Amino acid sequence: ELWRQCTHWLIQCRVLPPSHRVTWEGAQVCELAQALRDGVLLCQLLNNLLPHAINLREVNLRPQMSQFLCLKNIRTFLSTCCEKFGLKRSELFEAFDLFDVQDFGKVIYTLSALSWTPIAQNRGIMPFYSGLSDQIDDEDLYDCVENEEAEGDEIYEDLMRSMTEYDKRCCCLREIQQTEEKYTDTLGSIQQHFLKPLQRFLKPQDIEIIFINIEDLLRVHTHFLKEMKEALGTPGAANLYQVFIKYKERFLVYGRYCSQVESASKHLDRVAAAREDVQMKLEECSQRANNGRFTLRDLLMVPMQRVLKYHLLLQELVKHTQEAMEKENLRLALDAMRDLAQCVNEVKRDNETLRQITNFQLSIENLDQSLAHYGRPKIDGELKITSVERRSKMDRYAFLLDKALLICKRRGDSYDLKDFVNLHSFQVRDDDNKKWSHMFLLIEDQGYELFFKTRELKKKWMEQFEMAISNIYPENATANGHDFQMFSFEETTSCKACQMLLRGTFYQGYRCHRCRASAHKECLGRVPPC
Ligand SMILES: [Zn+2]
Ligand SMILES: [Zn+2]
Repeated sequence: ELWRQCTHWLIQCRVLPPSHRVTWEGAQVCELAQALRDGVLLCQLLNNLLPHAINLREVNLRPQMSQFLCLKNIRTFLSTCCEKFGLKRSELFEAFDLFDVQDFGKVIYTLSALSWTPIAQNRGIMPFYSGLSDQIDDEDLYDCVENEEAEGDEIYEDLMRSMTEYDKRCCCLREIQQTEEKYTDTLGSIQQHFLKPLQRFLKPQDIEIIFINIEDLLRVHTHFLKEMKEALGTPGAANLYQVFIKYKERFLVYGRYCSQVESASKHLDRVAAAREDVQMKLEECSQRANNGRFTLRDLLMVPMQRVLKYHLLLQELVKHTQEAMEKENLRLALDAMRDLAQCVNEVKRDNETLRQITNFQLSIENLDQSLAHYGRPKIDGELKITSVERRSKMDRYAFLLDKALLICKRRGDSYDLKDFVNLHSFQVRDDDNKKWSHMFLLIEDQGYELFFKTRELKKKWMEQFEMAISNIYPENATANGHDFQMFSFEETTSCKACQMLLRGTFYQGYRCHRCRASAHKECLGRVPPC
């Protein structure tokens, strides 16, 4: 069979893990299409053939809760698929031929075409339905995809590159001191050769973005390193677990950094095209500072990576510290540097969420409010509604967010907002497998029925509606006289119950407008009375 040929080829292209369900005796065609319908493997495929065909910031790496994000991946695929691979528009399928399996036959043709490209074969790899929509009705899946932080992870490992179980431990203690010395003077190189020299050329609105950050990082580490060095020089080196813990809250600036970086850096890149006197000098600063091995972009990615490495270094120092009192202490600093890394990962996720939201906002016409105010996307896709003014099933597109349902009519790539629904006032009420009969009710208890193609779709939406509503009105929200509501804190915040940090940059938790308290959703009832 020809889809079996595709499979094999996709495996040869390192796109499909050779242990995946379309590999097993019995594998249906539908299992292949299931694995391609979010355009992710397809996007990776192109990159495995033409390195850098598609920049990852253009790929929606985990789009399964979103028809919108899957479609954008497939369009990115098809589009670079003709613009960078030769293929003619009569040789590449149309999005829904894939995402709604309206003609998977033509998707397989496109790949075969790809396999015969002067590029596929230029690489050693040999070239090569109706009932689909029904059959259809994944940690494994993305094993072969570049995860989002690999680009930076190599810049970092390049920059840092250089028995018994005491030589093993000491070997680790030297990795910690050396990478730190090297990290610390790297920040210094960025200031001295970049941020200072550049200050003059650029408005304090073009550079002011990066400098306050880098400079604060240089000061913290410059000091960090002094105290790291001392605790190491002293016999044994047991004061070390204390340096890490002492500096944890100081290191929370990495949140602000790993939050503003990606934008001042895209801004730097815009002032690239928009000037010659600039583009020409960030080759100088480069050439001068390190002799052209690293651009300023390259270096701005380094702090995001460095902060994520501390728990890893300590994790290994801990494997080789046999002493009982030693271990339980290093595991304290390890606890602190792992939390640090978890906070930064929270900032990375909210960064991404905000990109998706901006994405929806640019494709939604007749929308007069900022989507960010309505919490985070839960799921978006095609359903059928009737309200109390219609009865004939109206086909509509919906975006669900924590605080709102956007009912819309899709017009190609643009979505017209026909009915914003403020979910503060609504509640979910449930009610033979006939395709499109699976409905539950969305009712205000002082005032729509939603139909889903399949039982599983309905379950997946109803589940999201419940999480959304639970976020609006969590348990104990009104407990002890409080009035807790979702809230995006601007400044680093801790909870008035678990005393630990609210994580992220965007709807980190809840706030009682009355006592000013802040809490995690779970910590809510443990919060001292209003
Ligand atoms: Zn808390
Ligand atoms: Zn209160």
